[PDB]
Amino acid sequence: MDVLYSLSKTLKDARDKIVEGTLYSNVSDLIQQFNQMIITMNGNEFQTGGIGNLPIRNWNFNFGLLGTTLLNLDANYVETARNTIDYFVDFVDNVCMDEMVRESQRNGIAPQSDSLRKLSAIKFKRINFDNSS
Amino acid sequence: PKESILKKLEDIKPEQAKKQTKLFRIFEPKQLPIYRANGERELRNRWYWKLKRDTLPDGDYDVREYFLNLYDQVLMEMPDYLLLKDMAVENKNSRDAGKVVDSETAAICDAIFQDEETEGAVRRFIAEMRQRVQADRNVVNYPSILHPIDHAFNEYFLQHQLVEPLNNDIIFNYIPERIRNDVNYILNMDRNLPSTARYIRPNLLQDRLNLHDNFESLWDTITTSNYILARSVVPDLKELVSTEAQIQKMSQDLQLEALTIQSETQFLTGINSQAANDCFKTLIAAMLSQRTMSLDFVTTNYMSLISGMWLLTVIPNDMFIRESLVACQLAIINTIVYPAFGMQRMHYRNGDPQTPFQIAEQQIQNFQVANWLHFVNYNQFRQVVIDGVLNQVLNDNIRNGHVVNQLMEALMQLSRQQFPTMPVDYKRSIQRGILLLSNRLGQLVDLTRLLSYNYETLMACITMNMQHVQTLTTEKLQLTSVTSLCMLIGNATVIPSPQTLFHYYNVNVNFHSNYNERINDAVAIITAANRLNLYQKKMKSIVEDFLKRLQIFDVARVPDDQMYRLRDRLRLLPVEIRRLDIFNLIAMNMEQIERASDKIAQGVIIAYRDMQLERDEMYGYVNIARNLDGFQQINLEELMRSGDYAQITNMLLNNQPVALVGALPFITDSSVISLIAKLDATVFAQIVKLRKVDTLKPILYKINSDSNDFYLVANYDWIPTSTTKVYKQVPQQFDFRASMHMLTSNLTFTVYSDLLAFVSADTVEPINAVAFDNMRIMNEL
Amino acid sequence: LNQVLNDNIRNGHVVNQLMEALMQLSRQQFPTMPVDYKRSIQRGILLLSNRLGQLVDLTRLLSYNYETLMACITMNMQHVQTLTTEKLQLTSVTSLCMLIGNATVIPSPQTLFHYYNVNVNFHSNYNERINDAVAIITAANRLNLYQ
Amino acid sequence: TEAQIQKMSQDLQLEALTIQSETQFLTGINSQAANDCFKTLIAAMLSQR
Repeated sequence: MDVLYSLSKTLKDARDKIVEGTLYSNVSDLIQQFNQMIITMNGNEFQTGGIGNLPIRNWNFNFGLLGTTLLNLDANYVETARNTIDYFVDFVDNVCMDEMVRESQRNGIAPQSDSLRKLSAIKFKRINFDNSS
Repeated sequence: PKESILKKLEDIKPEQAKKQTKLFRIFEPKQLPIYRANGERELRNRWYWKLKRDTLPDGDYDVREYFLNLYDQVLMEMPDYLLLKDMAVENKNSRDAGKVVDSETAAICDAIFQDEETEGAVRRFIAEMRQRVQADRNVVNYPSILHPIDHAFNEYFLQHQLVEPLNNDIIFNYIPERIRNDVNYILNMDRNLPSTARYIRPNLLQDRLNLHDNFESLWDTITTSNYILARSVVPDLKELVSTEAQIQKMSQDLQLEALTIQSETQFLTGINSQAANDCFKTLIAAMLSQRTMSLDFVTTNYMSLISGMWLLTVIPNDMFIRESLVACQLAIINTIVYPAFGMQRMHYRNGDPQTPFQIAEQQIQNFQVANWLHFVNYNQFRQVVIDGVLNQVLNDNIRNGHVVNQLMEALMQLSRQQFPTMPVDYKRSIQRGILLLSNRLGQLVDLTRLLSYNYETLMACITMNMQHVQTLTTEKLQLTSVTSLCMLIGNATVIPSPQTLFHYYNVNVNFHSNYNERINDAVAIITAANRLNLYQKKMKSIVEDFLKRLQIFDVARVPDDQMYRLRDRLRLLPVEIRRLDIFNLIAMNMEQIERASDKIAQGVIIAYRDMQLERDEMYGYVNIARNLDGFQQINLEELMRSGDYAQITNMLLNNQPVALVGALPFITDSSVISLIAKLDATVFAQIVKLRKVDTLKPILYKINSDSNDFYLVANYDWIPTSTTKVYKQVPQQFDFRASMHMLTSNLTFTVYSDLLAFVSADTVEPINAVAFDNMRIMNEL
Repeated sequence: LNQVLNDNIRNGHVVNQLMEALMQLSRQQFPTMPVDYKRSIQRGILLLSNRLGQLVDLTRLLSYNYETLMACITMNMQHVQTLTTEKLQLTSVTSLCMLIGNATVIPSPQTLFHYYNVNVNFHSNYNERINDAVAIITAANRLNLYQ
Repeated sequence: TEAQIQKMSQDLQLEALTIQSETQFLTGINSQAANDCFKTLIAAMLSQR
């Protein structure tokens, strides 16, 4: 749950902060967290949906890291960032729709979907970011 | 002695494939005189299983140390392959004149035949001992006479064999992929290798020890040897422009006034033809061995600073120690870049977490100069895994050569500047060097492409992890040599010849397979010494020998703590399945090899009641006990260790039934009167008087008809009776038809080391030598 | 009376924390130290922090020798700050750190008895002399001898 | 002692730094430094010196 908020906070900030022409020092601490996120999420596969008419989608993460060598972010960096962000946003959208749809009488505060039970490991704990909402 | 460091690594001489020529038997059949139910002689002799030789000592610690010696003897007699047809000899007497597997098996067959009482049922079975040859399946079988422990060793040595079949596709796949799909190299063959052709593939498992973690002094020696090796493989620069004809053009570009003491004479210092291919070799070889460099410059030579700008263009900043790097960046910044915009001298504090490039990236208003400064700031390798090994691959824009076009577009902005606080002679002094570099735009783009292509092609033959840690001693790089590499490169492409590519790959695979097989040896010996309770063995000798046999390390200069720390992180590793199966055989049959000899007895039972001597066939009458059941055991070895002798004193002063358990000698008493005279309890008073049980030497009786004065047994109806009973096990009979087995192998094959001796190699002419982007390296006119 | 260590020094387990605190100082970047002196002081800490077991065992041995020789003490072990001090060189401590092996030295029982012999002899001497002194003083004062 | 002095002199380098070269390495004495330190420590602890 903490890492799901962290994924969404980094994707929100990386849609906000990583824009065309912005200075690198404005985004120098966000690109390191987004690269830590890519490094953590590679090699892992997920499966979302499977209840009602929510379709089963399989998620595979094989992405390269973002560059840390620009002074002002040009449009190449923005386009490859928008690709990686759109894939992760679709992933977290389907994980959130897989988690809001499930429930349990026994212990409801625990994650119920398979994807969020897989994200609740300490392998994914280095995704974690600020919890400000 | 940088030429004897090279000799230690060019002469690794890979693991010689050991063919078996014997069988590794531990036991042997020996015939003993046998006795009747009453001690009289049965008329025959009977063959038994005995040890071939014993060096089983008395202390149980020495016994388990002897089986560790036996384990190392097995490891030194493990066949890498075998051919059973090369050790098989004929038995003299079969029907079809067959072949048994051994000269010793033939000796047993010729001793059981032509012996008077073998019995017919056996002599017919020797005549049926014949090999069986399937030539279609390439499978032969030879008759063998082996003990079940010995047959466990031999069946293991047959079945788990190292050879793997070979063809031309495997020598295609033995060459690494980055040369195999390279356009520049053409590889053909001359020999179709047959269907029966084998090889033993090397052990290319990566660093299980992680010497780069904490062994800084050992991994310094490793990166030194990899550096001296890779330096000898980087090719010589061919067809540089003439030195005395480049110094003339260099001295025409800047106008040398003969009377003015000026800073442009010192631009022309040390530009040689041998410093150029000194610099080329060390820039590639320090980046192949992942070995940190250290800059040497004078700060008045400004062409050194401009060639340092190009040096920090191409090569990442993490290849240098921070002192020489940050001092060079300081001199570059203070000299050329900050007087351009009229800024402060920048008092830069030693110990700033940010390098002078990393604050010139934020103090400077220009885009172009600062854009190139930010390329240099966070220039680093990508940590890549291709073909199982780590690589540390450069940036793409470095290996395009495009980043020189990024630098020069940032360099012709420092010529547009006016230098508002500095005199005009200083302005000429900077932009003469700027002109002096920017005359060679395409030449440096092509030099960067050549450096990166040779870097790729030569790290395409590295089989170890290129772990990027800052090394210890951090050898020298001069910027005068970088300057004489910036100038004097010219036209001719040089790429490494595939003979030297194959040689570099061969010596990498030789040292790596050496290193892994040594790890397997030492982890097996340390695990075998830990799993057999060797509490007095100091394991500095194992790790010391482990660094002896690695032919690089100065082992007399590695003291205790590093040897013992290698012991600490070496026994965390699992043993190779071969030596683990060997130790499993040793550990399950060691307890039977120990109990199957004379000059050892595994305990003494002193009861003070009258226990009758037991009959068996090969002694007549013994005080052999066969279990320690019903008696209070006392471990002899622990006793020897702690040195108490107060429990056994209080059990030998008064007469309590007691059981001294431990390996011991014995004497063989044979006479009957010396059993009628109670010599049993005599040999245990010396434990009470002198406090040692290393003297302890019990007695085993053989009351037989071969003894003197046996008639007391025969005439008086006397089942003989002794006070004590030593603890031995009875030898096993040599069942001939159950000890014979059939050993299974291939008939013929051949073993080929040096797989790369069959590949004939060629390269494309270096005018048309092509890079990764399907464009030529060095496409200059 | 006896001055004893705690059991963390006594079995040498405390060095497993000093080396944990030392290789914390080795992965520690210093904010404004020059990098050559910083790398030198981090590797100088790593000279110590790689002798984990070699110094756990050394402070087991030192404490065991202190144990076996504290048993033969027969006077009090009073801790009072003395006037003159026995000067210790820390160079000798660096020598003891970086040069110890794994060979156990314990006092042999003849030099373990001889220490007890000379302690009991000095204590016997001390008490018998004090008895003689209070005898002569009390006798000289009860016999009215004031010169 | 010689392998120990060379290891301590190559791990911590002093020809690159500048305070001095040698006086840092009066350490590696076999018996007049380590053994006498062992004696000094245990004798002071036993005598409460």
